[PDB]
Amino acid sequence: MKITVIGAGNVGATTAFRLAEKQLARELVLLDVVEGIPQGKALDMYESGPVGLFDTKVTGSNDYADTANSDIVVITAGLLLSMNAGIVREVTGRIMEHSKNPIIVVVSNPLDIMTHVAWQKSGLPKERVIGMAGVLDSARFRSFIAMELGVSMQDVTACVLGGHGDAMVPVVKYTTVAGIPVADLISAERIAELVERTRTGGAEIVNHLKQGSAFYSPATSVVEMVESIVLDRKRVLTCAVSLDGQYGIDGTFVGVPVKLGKNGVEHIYEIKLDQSDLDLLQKSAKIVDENCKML
Amino acid sequence: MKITVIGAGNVGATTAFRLAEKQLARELVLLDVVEGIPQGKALDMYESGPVGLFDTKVTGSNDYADTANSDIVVITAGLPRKPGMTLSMNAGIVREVTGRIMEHSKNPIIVVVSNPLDIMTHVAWQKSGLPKERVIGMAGVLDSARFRSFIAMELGVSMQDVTACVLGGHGDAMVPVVKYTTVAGIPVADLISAERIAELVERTRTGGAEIVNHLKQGSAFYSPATSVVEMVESIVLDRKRVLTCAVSLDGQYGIDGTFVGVPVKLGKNGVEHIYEIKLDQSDLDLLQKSAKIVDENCKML
Amino acid sequence: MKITVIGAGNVGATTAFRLAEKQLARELVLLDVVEGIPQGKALDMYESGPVGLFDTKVTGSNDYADTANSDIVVITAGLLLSMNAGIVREVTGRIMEHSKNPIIVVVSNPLDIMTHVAWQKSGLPKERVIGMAGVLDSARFRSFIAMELGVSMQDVTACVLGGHGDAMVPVVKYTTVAGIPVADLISAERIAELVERTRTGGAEIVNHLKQGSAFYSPATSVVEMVESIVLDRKRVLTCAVSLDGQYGIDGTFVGVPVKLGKNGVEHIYEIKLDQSDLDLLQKSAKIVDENCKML
Amino acid sequence: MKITVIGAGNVGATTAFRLAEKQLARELVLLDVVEGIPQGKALDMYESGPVGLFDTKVTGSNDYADTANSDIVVITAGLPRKPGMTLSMNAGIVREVTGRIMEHSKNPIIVVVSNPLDIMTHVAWQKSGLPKERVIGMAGVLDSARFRSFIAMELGVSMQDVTACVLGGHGDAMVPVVKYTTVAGIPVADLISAERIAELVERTRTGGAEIVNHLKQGSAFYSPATSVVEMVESIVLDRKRVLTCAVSLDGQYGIDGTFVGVPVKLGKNGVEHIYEIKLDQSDLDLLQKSAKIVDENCKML
Ligand SMILES: NC(=O)c1ccc[n+]([C@@H]2O[C@H](COP(=O)([O-])OP(=O)(O)OC[C@H]3O[C@@H](n4cnc5c(N)ncnc54)[C@H](O)[C@@H]3O)[C@@H](O)[C@H]2O)c1
Ligand SMILES: NC(=O)c1ccc[n+]([C@@H]2O[C@H](COP(=O)([O-])OP(=O)(O)OC[C@H]3O[C@@H](n4cnc5c(N)ncnc54)[C@H](O)[C@@H]3O)[C@@H](O)[C@H]2O)c1
Ligand SMILES: NC(=O)c1ccc[n+]([C@@H]2O[C@H](COP(=O)([O-])OP(=O)(O)OC[C@H]3O[C@@H](n4cnc5c(N)ncnc54)[C@H](O)[C@@H]3O)[C@@H](O)[C@H]2O)c1
Ligand SMILES: NC(=O)c1ccc[n+]([C@@H]2O[C@H](COP(=O)([O-])OP(=O)(O)OC[C@H]3O[C@@H](n4cnc5c(N)ncnc54)[C@H](O)[C@@H]3O)[C@@H](O)[C@H]2O)c1
Repeated sequence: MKITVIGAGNVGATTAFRLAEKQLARELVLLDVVEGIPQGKALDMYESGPVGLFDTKVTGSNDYADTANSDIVVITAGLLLSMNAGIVREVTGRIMEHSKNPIIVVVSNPLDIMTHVAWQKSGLPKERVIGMAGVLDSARFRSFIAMELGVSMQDVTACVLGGHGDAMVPVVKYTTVAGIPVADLISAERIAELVERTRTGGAEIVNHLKQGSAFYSPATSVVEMVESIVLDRKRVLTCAVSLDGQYGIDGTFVGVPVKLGKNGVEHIYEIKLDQSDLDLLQKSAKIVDENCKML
Repeated sequence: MKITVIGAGNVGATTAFRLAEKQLARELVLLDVVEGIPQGKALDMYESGPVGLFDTKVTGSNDYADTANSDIVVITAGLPRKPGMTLSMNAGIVREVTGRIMEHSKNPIIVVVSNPLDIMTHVAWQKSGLPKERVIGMAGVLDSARFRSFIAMELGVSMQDVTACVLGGHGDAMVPVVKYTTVAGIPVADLISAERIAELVERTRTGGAEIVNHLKQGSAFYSPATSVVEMVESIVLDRKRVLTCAVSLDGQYGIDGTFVGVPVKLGKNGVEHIYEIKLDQSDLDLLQKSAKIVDENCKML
Repeated sequence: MKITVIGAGNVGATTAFRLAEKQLARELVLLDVVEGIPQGKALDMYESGPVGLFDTKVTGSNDYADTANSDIVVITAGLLLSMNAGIVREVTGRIMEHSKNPIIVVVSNPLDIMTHVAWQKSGLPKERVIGMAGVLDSARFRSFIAMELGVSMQDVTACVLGGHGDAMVPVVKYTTVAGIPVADLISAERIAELVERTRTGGAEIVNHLKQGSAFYSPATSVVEMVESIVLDRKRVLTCAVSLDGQYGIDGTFVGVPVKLGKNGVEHIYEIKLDQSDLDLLQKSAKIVDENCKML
Repeated sequence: MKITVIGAGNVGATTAFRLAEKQLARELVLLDVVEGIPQGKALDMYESGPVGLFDTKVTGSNDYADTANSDIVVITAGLPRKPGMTLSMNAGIVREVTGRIMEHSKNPIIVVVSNPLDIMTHVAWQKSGLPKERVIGMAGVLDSARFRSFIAMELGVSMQDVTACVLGGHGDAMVPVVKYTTVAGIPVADLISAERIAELVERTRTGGAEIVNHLKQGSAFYSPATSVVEMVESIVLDRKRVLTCAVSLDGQYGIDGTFVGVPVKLGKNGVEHIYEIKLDQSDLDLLQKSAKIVDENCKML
């Protein structure tokens, strides 16, 4: 098992470190454009092995040749829509030169589009390319409900399809505390607020740090997904994937419940959404598929 | 944090070992009536510390003075069962044990595991003289675990993403709420036929017996030990987790005094909140019938 | 990764469970001769998955056909020397019918001989077959030193070659607390005692339980070894392996420091022992190689 | 168990996150001088709890009253360094911080991380007014970690099996004892040429600078955070671990009063024992020279 995390900033570095200590890979390559930074961070991570008790071979590089034969590739490269799309497209192209069949997990925003960009570029089947967002939105939502109710975050479940912001589709219907519907524990008034805080959760962090975005939750989320693939856990998580009919959408990437296994997306769940939500999901997908045209 | 586990059998020991490795306690005492067994299992466990990387001081004893001033006590003392069985004996055991520990620990949190659970928990609570918040029994978590593992098998999904609501107690007293059973929030009724769900609900119902018939000379202990610890960890780490445990109600679900398996918030103060969820008439009905049967025996004792 | 643990008694069951929760395998097969027991224990373990958060597919069986294509096989079968040798030889033969190239880790006593029996039977190269004992003896010794000094067991190191009992070769020279020689922390008087307690450590447990042997420490030890192989950790642990010259011994299995990787024994370390110890190791190996003749 | 971490930077935050996930504390406070950063990093961390499965209450603050009654305090406040550097400033920072926390916590265990370590630890201890057992600094563990990772690379063995003894402090004050450096007990001198060992001893010596030159805008934090936590975990779980930490000697190694990096037994009472190992004249010599230099500055302050 050889994993490559493109991008050595907070997100990709926090991600690689977690992936290193969890030992989900024998070889882990942290690659970035800036000289030095990737090499120093990967070394700092490696020298952590004797105390954290992991033996993952973590190396930082600038040469894609060091990412040859990677099984999984995490793309966190980013710095507009036309710019990043180019960054993502180029990166995908460079890795596809040294790896003929990996699973690509995208973490760049706009997620859905960036994921599409990468996919259509790699030439890999829609099963081998996915994006991360739902796990993260779900996580923020779950933590808000926890703070509200004074319960453990492990017992809170939150079904969140779609993308970030106005494109987010939180299914309050499939959201619970130990199976007990949130609707029976929290007023709709407050639930509406917690749903709002979730839509603008990334920004809430940014408004705090001023510089850059959030990276702990985002990194932890990406790993949960990678872990499922590596350990063939068959976990069901809301990821961005290319639909092929479900939800009355075809071709365009959307955030829907999926089963992640050694072969990536092993199943797309078409849950029962009510018109409202099902509409927002289709509009949002139209807007997205729109942009994927210019590109 | 000192944790005492009465009973060095399959459940008690497996539980103790798990507690040791997880390092939830600084001092872990494994006491039993039969001499030798707790000491040997305790040593075998401790000698595991260098490879499992934990330093919990696990001590096996036959003397209750060693349990003095405990924060949490796990009671697993009692005879299991053979293929063909289904309280007179354990009632006395559990009571003797409880009164025995209370001499050395005046304010612990007791977690009862001994069967018949609901009733054995009442016996301990009754004998301890501790407020009902400090005494609870383990059952729901295990029942839920089995239901989840089955659904996972059926759908081929991770057991982590399956949620199962199960209240009441074991056997016909088991009230599994398919309504609050899901796969990543998605209702199981939307993924598995009702006909097949009832069977899985059946397997769950007779889950313990399925293990007993296989083992033939005893019952299950791995899942039971894992479940007990999930509960203790919540208390130790004050995680405020919501788990189905056997506790003494005070009106919720239309039941008073008797111990029932309901969703509760578990913290360092024990039962910090009892959740009275929404159940249809048929479920409240069973839950209350069961509750009366249990309430029957308890008084008969 | 598919692992099979032969023997469903305390040792093999405690082992399989630990292997299940650590997720070192996708498929884990617990096989035994007695009907029912393996099926019940493996099920009890599996139903533990939702609370212990692992998804290892653990199944109990009586049909070796269910152990087909196993990568690693842990043999804990046992119930005299001629008896067990037959048990081990038969088991090895049955698995070799459904798996052409696994790594075999033996846990039956007498270890060295039982390991040889299995090896010469499987027909596999000496790299694919090893036995467990040193890790366990080291572990008991390490814990005694810890109890004596009032320090953590993680920081105690103990080099132990040879086998159990009189065949045990504890190198007090290579035994330390954070690198600090035990000889500088504990009197030779007491060290002699702690070394004695180690030689008879298995029996100390048995004298307590009356029925059967110890199984927690023995199981934890076996896993450490298996973990190293599965995760290609390249750990250095004293295991029983077929030497090929080192220590002035050839062919006969001995407990020596080795590097365990995805290919099993990747290196045998010939440390510098003083005559005394080096002698006890050769005598012990002669006695062993003696018995491996009758068989 | 309440743990305060002063400094929400790369080391402070990475450390806090690790502490949160490991659940070693119920309440974890991340305080900094710059407003916003600790709050944001704290939230980002907490929002990680549902996927990382931990419930530690991580709160980011700018107010010291939030650190009140802390059991353990980790000081990482201070300016790092850029390629080309090697105390005047941090001395004031560390002292201000220490006197600030002591107003709200009257008996914590302070773990200093701010450079120059040996000296910054003296500054805190001096200002806290706490017995020398309650104040220690982190350095040895990190130095040892780097040496181990190098040997592992060189021999192709697990880093878990490599043991490295390193005393003193960073730089020329670093006293790595090749004599007590091994691979599964086997002396490294028996596995690696002396010539190559000295180089690895060199890399270790300038390890931090190697990271600094790569990063260019800051220093290392992953290994440093991992090392600090290894120490805190020992205290929290009273594991009595033996780690090389910077502490105030009282004669051992022929050094009095000054802080030196020596092997110590770490428990809930802090430094529970200082180990005076056997060193040859040359090593005792450096250790003492370094110690005097450090003892020099401290008084100059
Ligand atoms: N999926 C989500 O919901 C989510 C959450 C958080 C952040 N993000 C996004 O993830 C990205 C990384 O966030 P961060 O906080 O780690 O940022 P960052 O700026 O610290 O790190 C990104 C790193 O990528 C490098 N980079 C840029 N272009 C590159 C290229 N072509 N090849 C290789 N490296 C390149 C930069 O130089 C930089 O060091 C951002 O685009 C951000 O918007 C997404
Ligand atoms: N709540 C559940 O879901 C659940 C699951 C499994 C087992 N159980 C119950 O837990 C109990 C233990 O199961 P087990 O498999 O560990 O059994 P076991 O027979 O292996 O062990 C029970 C131990 O209790 C000891 N014991 C008996 N009387 C005692 C007394 N007065 N004081 C101290 N120790 C005493 C025995 O000597 C024995 O070692 C049984 O009552 C069983 O039915 C409940
Ligand atoms: N390596 C060590 O240092 C070490 C430590 C402890 C125990 N051991 C040895 O390990 C073995 C297991 O110990 P245990 O405590 O688990 O014992 P146990 O008797 O509880 O379990 C062994 C199981 O193997 C089964 N068995 C016997 N022959 C078999 C065959 N041909 N095929 C399949 N299953 C068979 C039995 O029926 C039994 O259920 C013993 O031989 C013991 O002496 C070695
Ligand atoms: N002991 C070791 O082995 C070791 C390893 C790495 C770093 N360090 C040292 O640790 C310190 C922090 O390193 P870093 O990488 O986290 O740096 P950093 O610059 O990322 O973070 C330091 C944080 O301290 C805060 N700060 C400054 N003055 C403060 C005051 N008076 N009160 C409260 N907060 C204040 C800053 O605002 C900043 O967020 C440095 O002094 C560095 O040299 C020691």
